[PDB]
Amino acid sequence: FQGPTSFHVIQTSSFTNSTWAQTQGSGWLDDLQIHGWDSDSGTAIFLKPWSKGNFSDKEVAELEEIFRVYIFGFAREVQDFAGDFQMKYPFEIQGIAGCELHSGGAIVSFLRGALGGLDFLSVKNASCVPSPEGGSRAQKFCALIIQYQGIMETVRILLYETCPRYLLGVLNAGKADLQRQVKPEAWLSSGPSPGPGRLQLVCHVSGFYPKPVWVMWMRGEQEQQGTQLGDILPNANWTWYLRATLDVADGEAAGLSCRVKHSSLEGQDIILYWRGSGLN
Amino acid sequence: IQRTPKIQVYSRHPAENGKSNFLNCYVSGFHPSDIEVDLLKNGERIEKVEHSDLSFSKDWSFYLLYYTEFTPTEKDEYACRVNHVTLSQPKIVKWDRD
Ligand SMILES: *[C@@H]1O[C@H](CO[C@@H]2O[C@@H](C)[C@@H](O)[C@@H](O)[C@@H]2O)[C@@H](O[C@@H]2O[C@H](CO)[C@@H](O[C@@H]3O[C@H](CO[C@H]4O[C@H](CO)[C@@H](O)[C@H](O)[C@@H]4O)[C@@H](O)[C@H](O[C@H]4O[C@H](CO)[C@@H](O)[C@H](O)[C@@H]4O)[C@@H]3O)[C@H](O)[C@H]2NC(C)=O)[C@H](O[C@@H]2O[C@@H](C)[C@@H](O)[C@@H](O)[C@@H]2O)[C@H]1NC(C)=O
Ligand SMILES: *[C@@H]1O[C@H](CO[C@@H]2O[C@@H](C)[C@@H](O)[C@@H](O)[C@@H]2O)[C@@H](O[C@@H]2O[C@H](CO)[C@@H](O[C@@H]3O[C@H](CO)[C@@H](O)[C@H](O[C@H]4O[C@H](CO)[C@@H](O)[C@H](O)[C@@H]4O)[C@@H]3O)[C@H](O)[C@H]2NC(C)=O)[C@H](O)[C@H]1NC(C)=O
Ligand SMILES: *[C@@H]1O[C@H](CO[C@@H]2O[C@@H](C)[C@@H](O)[C@@H](O)[C@@H]2O)[C@@H](O[C@@H]2O[C@H](CO)[C@@H](O)[C@H](O)[C@H]2NC(C)=O)[C@H](O[C@@H]2O[C@@H](C)[C@@H](O)[C@@H](O)[C@@H]2O)[C@H]1NC(C)=O
Ligand SMILES: [Cl-]
Ligand code: NA
Ligand code: NA
Repeated sequence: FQGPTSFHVIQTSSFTNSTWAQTQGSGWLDDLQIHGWDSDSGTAIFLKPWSKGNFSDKEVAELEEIFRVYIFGFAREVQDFAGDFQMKYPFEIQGIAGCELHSGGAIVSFLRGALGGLDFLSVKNASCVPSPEGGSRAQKFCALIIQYQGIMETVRILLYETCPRYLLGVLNAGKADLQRQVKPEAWLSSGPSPGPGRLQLVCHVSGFYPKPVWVMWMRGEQEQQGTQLGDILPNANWTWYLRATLDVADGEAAGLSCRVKHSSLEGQDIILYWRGSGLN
Repeated sequence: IQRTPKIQVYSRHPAENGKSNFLNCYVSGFHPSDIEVDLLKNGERIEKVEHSDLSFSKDWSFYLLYYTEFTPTEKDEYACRVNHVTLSQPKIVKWDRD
C-alpha cells in the first residue's frame, strides 16, 4: 500500500523563565498532520473525520486526558528540577513518540527526546537510554525518571501496546485519503545563471500525492546525470512540490526535455521540451 | 547552538498574470522554535496568511509552511519576511518565477 506507514506525536515545550512555559503538540502520519493540540482547552483537535482510527470515543478521551495531565505535569516537574539540573533560561525541549510498520509486517515503536536542539534521550527496549549529546544531565534524568511509578509503565503501554493497534486502525480508517492518487502538473523555467556563458533550467513538478516521484532532464532517451533534485517541499492540502535543475552551457540547452513519472499517471509520463531564444 | 532559518518561496501553480494562484513560504532548519513569518506584496504585509502547526525534522530543526492566495502580475512583487533570534534584522526572500 502507498502513503504513510507510521504514526507519531510530537511535543515542543518552551521554557521562557522559571514561571512561564508553554507546550505545542500534534499527531502525524509520516509528515501529514492528523491531530492538533488545543492549549485553550487541554484537548485534541481531530483534523480528519477518521483521525480517531478504530478507537472508541471513550478510549480517545482517556488518551486526551493522559496527554493533558502529562503536558501540565511535565512543565511542573521541569520547573521544579530546573535548578538541580543547572538549567539556564530560556530553553526548549522536544519529544517524538510513535510507531511504524515495516516490510515483513513488524511494527517498531520509538521515543526520542531533545534539549537545545540536540539529542538527549531515547527509549530502547522499554528503557531510558541517555544520548551522549545530553551529557551527565541526560544520565541524571534517566536515573530520576525510571523511579517514577506509573510513568515508565504508562510509556511502555502506550508505545508497545496502544500505538501498534492505533496505527493499524488509523491507516485503515484513513485509506480513502492516505492512498488517494493526485496527478502532478509540471512546467519549465529559467534558474539563476550559475555563471558566465551558463544557464540553469528548472523543471517544476507540483500538486502530486503520494510523495514518491521521478523527474529527470533528458536529451531524447538519454537521462542527464547532471540533473539536481531539490528537496521535496509541501503545498497546503497534502500535496508536494519539487524542482529538478540542470546547469548547462548557453549553446547546449537546445534539445533538452524534462520527463516526469508518478504513480497517479498510470504509466503516461509528462514530457516538457525546452525551447531557446525566448520561445518558452 | 541556534540554527538560522532556511527560507524557500514558491508558487503552487505556474505563474499566469491575472490568474489566481497560491504563494508558499517554507521556513525550515531553525532552532529555537519562536519565529515570525510574513508574506509581503510590494513591501506591505499580507493580512490573511495561513500557516501549519509547528513540526520538526529528525535533526530537531523546526519547519513551517506559510501560504496565501495571490494573483501574480508582471509589475507586483511578492516576498517572505522572517524574524528569528538568530537574525539581527528581518530576512526577506523574494518570490521569483524565473
Ligand atoms: C483496532 O485494530 C487493530 C488491528 O485490527 C486488525 O487490522 C485492521 C487493519 C483490520 O483489518 C481489523 O479487522 C483487524 O482486526 C486491533 O488489533 C488487533 O486485534 C486482533 C483481534 O481482533 C488481534 O488478534 C489476536 O492476536 C493474538 C495474538 O497476538 C499476539 O501475537 C501476534 C503475532 O502472532 C502479535 O503481532 C501480537 O502483538 C501479539 O503478541 C491472537 O492470540 C488472537 O487469537 C484469538 O482470537 C482470534 C480471533 O480474533 C481467534 O481466531 C483465535 O482462536 C484466538 O481466540 C487474535 O488473533 C491483533 O493482534 C491486534 N493487533 C495488534 C497489533 O494489536 C484492535 O483490537 C483491539 O486490540 C487488540 C489487541 C485486542 O485486544 C482486541 O480485542 C481489541 O479490540 C482494534 N481496536 C482497537 C480499539 O485498538
Ligand atoms: C531488554 O529489556 C529486558 C526487560 O527489562 C525489564 O523490563 C522492562 C519493561 C523495564 O522495566 C526494565 O527496567 C526491566 O529490567 C531486559 O531484561 C532484564 O535485564 C535486567 C538487567 O538489565 C535484569 O535485571 C536483574 O534482575 C535481577 C532479578 O531478577 C536482579 O537481581 C538484578 O539486580 C542486580 O543488578 C542490577 C543491575 O543490573 C542492580 O541494579 C541491582 O542492585 C543488583 O545488583 C537485576 O535487576 C532483569 O531480570 C531482566 N528481566 C527479564 C524479565 O528478563 C533485557 O536484559 C534487555 N536487553 C538488552 C540487551 O538490553
Ligand atoms: C515570564 O515570561 C513571560 C514572557 O512571555 C512572553 O512570551 C514568551 C513566549 C516570550 O516571547 C517572552 O519574550 C514574552 O515576554 C511573561 O508573561 C507575559 O508578560 C507579558 C508582559 O511582558 C504579557 O504581554 C503577556 O501577556 C504575559 N504572558 C502570560 C501568558 O502571562 C512573564 O511576565 C509576568 O507575568 C505577566 C502576566 C506580567 O504580569 C509581567 O509583568 C510579569 O513579569 C515573565 N515573568 C518573569 C518573572 O519574567
Ligand atoms: Cl494544555
Ligand atoms: Na528541446
Ligand atoms: Na509545520
